[PDB]
Amino acid sequence: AEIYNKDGNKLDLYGKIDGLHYFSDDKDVDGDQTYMRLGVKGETQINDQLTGYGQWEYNVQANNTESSSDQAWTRLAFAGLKFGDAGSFDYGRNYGVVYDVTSWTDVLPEFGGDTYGSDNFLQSRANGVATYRNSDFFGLVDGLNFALQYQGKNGSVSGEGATNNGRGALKQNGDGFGTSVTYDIFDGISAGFAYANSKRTDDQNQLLLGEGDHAETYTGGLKYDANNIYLATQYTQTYNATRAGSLGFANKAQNFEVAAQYQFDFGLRPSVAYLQSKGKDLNGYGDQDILKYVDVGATYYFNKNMSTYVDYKINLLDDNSFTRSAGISTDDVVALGLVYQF
Amino acid sequence: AEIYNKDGNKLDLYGKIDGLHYFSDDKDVDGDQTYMRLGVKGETQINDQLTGYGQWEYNVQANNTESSSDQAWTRLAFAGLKFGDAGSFDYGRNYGVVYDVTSWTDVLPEFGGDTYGSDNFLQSRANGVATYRNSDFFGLVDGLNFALQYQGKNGSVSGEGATNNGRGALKQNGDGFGTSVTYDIFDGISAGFAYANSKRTDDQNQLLLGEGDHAETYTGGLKYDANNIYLATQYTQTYNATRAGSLGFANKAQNFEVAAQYQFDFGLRPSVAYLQSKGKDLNGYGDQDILKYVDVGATYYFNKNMSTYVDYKINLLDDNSFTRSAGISTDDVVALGLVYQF
Amino acid sequence: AEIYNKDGNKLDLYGKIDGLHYFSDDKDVDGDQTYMRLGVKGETQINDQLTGYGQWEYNVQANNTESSSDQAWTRLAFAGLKFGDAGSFDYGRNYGVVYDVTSWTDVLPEFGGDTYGSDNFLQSRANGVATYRNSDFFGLVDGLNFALQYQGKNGSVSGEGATNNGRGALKQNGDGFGTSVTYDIFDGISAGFAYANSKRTDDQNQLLLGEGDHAETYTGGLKYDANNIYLATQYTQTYNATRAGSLGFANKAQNFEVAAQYQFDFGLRPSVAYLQSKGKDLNGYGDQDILKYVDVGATYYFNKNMSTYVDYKINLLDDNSFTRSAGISTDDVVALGLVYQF
Ligand SMILES: CCCCCCCCCCCC
Ligand SMILES: CCCCCCCCCCCC
Ligand SMILES: CCCCCCCCCCCC
Ligand SMILES: CCCCCCCCCCCC
Ligand SMILES: CCCCCCCCCCCC
Ligand SMILES: CCCCCCCCCCCC
Ligand SMILES: CCCCCCCCCCCC
Ligand SMILES: CCCCCCCCCCCC
Repeated sequence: AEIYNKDGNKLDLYGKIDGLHYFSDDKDVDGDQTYMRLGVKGETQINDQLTGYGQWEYNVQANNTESSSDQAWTRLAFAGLKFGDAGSFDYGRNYGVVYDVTSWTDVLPEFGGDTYGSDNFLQSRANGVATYRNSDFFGLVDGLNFALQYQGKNGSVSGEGATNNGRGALKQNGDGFGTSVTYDIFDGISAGFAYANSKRTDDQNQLLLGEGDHAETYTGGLKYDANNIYLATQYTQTYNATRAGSLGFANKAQNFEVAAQYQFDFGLRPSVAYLQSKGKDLNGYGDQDILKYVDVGATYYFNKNMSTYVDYKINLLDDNSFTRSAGISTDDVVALGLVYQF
Repeated sequence: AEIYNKDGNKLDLYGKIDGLHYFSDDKDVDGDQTYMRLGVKGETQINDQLTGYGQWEYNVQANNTESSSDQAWTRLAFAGLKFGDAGSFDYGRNYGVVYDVTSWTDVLPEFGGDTYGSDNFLQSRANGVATYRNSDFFGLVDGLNFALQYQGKNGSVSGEGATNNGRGALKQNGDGFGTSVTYDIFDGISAGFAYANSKRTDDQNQLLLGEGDHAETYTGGLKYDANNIYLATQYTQTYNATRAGSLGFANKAQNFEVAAQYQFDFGLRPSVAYLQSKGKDLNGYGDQDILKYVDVGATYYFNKNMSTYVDYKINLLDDNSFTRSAGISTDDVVALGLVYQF
Repeated sequence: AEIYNKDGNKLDLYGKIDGLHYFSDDKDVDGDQTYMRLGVKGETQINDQLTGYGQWEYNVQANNTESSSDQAWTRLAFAGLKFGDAGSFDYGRNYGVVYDVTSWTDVLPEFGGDTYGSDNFLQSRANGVATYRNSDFFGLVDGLNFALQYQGKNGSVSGEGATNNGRGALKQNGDGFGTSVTYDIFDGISAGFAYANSKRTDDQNQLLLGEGDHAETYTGGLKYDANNIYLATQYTQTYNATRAGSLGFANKAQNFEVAAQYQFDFGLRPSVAYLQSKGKDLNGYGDQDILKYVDVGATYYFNKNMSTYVDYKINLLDDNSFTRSAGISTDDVVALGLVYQF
């Protein structure tokens, strides 16, 4: 909601209040899930070419008691400059360039978008990331955009890995970089490829699974969007990058996602999708499946401010020594929600 | 404060900044008490009959250091639909229907409203609560309203009680339901009754006091409001529902509250009230008093945005083995405050 | 940004999003430093003479993971009344009157302002502080202002020191008071003096260094501001008030700060400053330096909403047994930032 516009400067106070409930045999996901988001977006005019911006986004959980702890966190926070034609530059806590392509399939009612995690190198939201983007290849080629980003090291809490912003091994990282490229081929058809590479840290190599100096990703995608039809698919291959439960990293893995949906003029929007993550050579566990399920659900829009939804996750995983040790869930889940947004 | 209204949608950013100070011989309540609340309220027009809404409210303490922890929590968070005549429906973190009646006496300057607590079954604010309300009995009877709500189970943090939203025994609960009914008899005279009942959990029965399968409440109230006079009283009887300090639950107890106040045209609003909670059969402690005091204070309004107040709690409890073991306070308290609200 | 003004009441929603990065050999300060501030300011008209106000300010860090803890805190929170001529009165979490003078030198791009800390008696931000201020000596003398404040005791977490708002020894305090006086001599020349005195607590005297019943400060300052020139200096002498690393308090110490800067009409604002804190009689460590460095940097303004900066701290301290035991840093630091504010 735009709440201020005057003298070259403008503001946006936005967010949502989601009433969620989960139904599952898995006791650590079953129950109330209500939460809420709050955010701010700014834009200031400097010249006829230069223009500054900034954005912050917060997540506040509302399913526990008034005495509970660690209930809220920050998802995004950054500042940048926009140069009209030559592109844009920003820095802070933001999305890794890999998401530029993998977001094409992150469009389910509740689930989905989980063959990666956050603070997982440059695959999703991350700390201290400098980003440069260019739009229609300067004004020349239409619909051809690309980006280049660098991320500094986020070490341990003490010892030598250490950096002021210390976290645990599964969320650490060394210096790295990545780039993406997308193109609008013709009518509602787009294609894209993105690559990333970064240094691993000492603590990471002293973990149960995974061994290497570098962490890498190669990802390509395709998408169709027109005439109330949405069709998208993504494929990505990783080397010492995707987490294997709580045990460590997969030496090599292959991820695949597919989504399809239709938009009825009267509000209903049914959806069907499928996804899986397969790991190879897991230090004595051989070849295992890390994630695998079929999702079926639908969402109803009252208007651009209110909606309801139902989502149904059908788990295809088999209970075994691996899933048990890694802490990976194998049960089904059903979500039901009511949400208001401004 | 309404900060946005345009195209069928409207917003409210509200709250307050309270400068509080407590004077007491009880060392764990004596001292600075400054805090602040922030909230948001929305409303979107859908049809000539349908209309969606949402509300969030946060509490942020300001009496400790910039390095202290667990200083802020969420009080309310929910979304609903309003059907014009047929009523309304909402879900999330909200008030239990019992408060529909007991709030009649929760009108003191600082103290009062404490024969119950929060996250105490359906007596005050609680997690994951679905609520349906109907206004003038459809349009037919004027001033006759009622409500019906259901609350899902909020288990332990692990083991089998467990649910994703795990908390400790004194704040757990099983599936339950409750209803309330209020009626405007004539000139500034209202009456109301509310009943609730819910399942208890394993962990709750392994506590020092209290034993049972169900937790129940029966509450009735009366109120007079007109000609600058305010008179209200509430009576409620519980079974395995009211907490007995930190030891467990009272097998049966009786709660009573009375408040009276006058509003001078020039701003001053003096107040006098009295309340007590009496417990029966406390597993070897017999019959004891759980709470008991007389309150006298007054508040001054500069306008609808600023005010000052003083409150004086006169504790009638006697120091003994019970109050000592349960952790119940027996000293007096004096509050003094300055508050600004928007 | 003023987002509401109507019917005698007005609101301000303000803040900033700062993209920061530190470069240092000191591993506990090196790395990402991104954070963000959010605040609210209100003002309500009561009479032709009376007028109420309120302010809150929050700090939210954005350089760690979505699972990290203790990432946000409250800096200010208070309410007051303004009496037109006779002055003003407010209470809550606010600045100590000593800052009225020492702020004259707290104007560096990133560093500086550190010969004191927060929750350090009445030298910076503190809990439960009642403040009275008077402007032009009632309307009589122009540019001559003064203030008088009292701060209640902030004890320990338990035992007898205890108060509801319990914190650790280095941040405790007893009852105290302080006053300041400033005067505008002539053209862009001001001078000021401020004094404070408060009782120490038991826990504070059982610390490794420092011994006394009272904590005191005597501070005087001078400033020149005109024709794009800024010149300021501050001197203050303490008795059992300035912290000596993590070991305790200095029995007596002397602090000195100097800053100088020039404002080019086209946006650039270079700056040079120097500061040091010298401690005397440190229970067997003799006379030591507690802080000492030279700072050189500059900031560029795109407009009243966007800016960039670089800051360079040149540490003059020598590595020794003292600095090592107290936990005092001896390396250099370089900051680089991009910031948007509203
Ligand atoms: C058997 C019908 C029961 C009807 C109960 C109506 C409750 C109205 C309460 C009015 C209190 C003054
Ligand atoms: C006009 C006064 C109406 C008060 C209603 C009292 C109802 C008492 C019900 C007792 C049920 C046990
Ligand atoms: C549904 C209406 C029930 C009316 C019961 C009135 C009981 C009043 C008791 C007041 C106790 C302080
Ligand atoms: C006009 C007030 C009528 C009060 C009626 C009271 C009915 C019995 C209430 C019993 C409460 C324990
Ligand atoms: C005219 C005032 C009527 C007040 C009624 C109080 C009812 C108290 C009920 C106590 C039941 C044990
Ligand atoms: C208007 C005030 C009504 C007061 C009714 C007295 C009820 C006393 C209840 C005592 C419960 C043990
Ligand atoms: C409604 C307020 C009445 C206050 C009367 C106080 C009487 C104190 C009696 C104490 C008995 C233990
Ligand atoms: C206006 C006078 C109201 C009197 C109400 C008396 C209630 C006293 C309660 C004492 C319980 C022991």
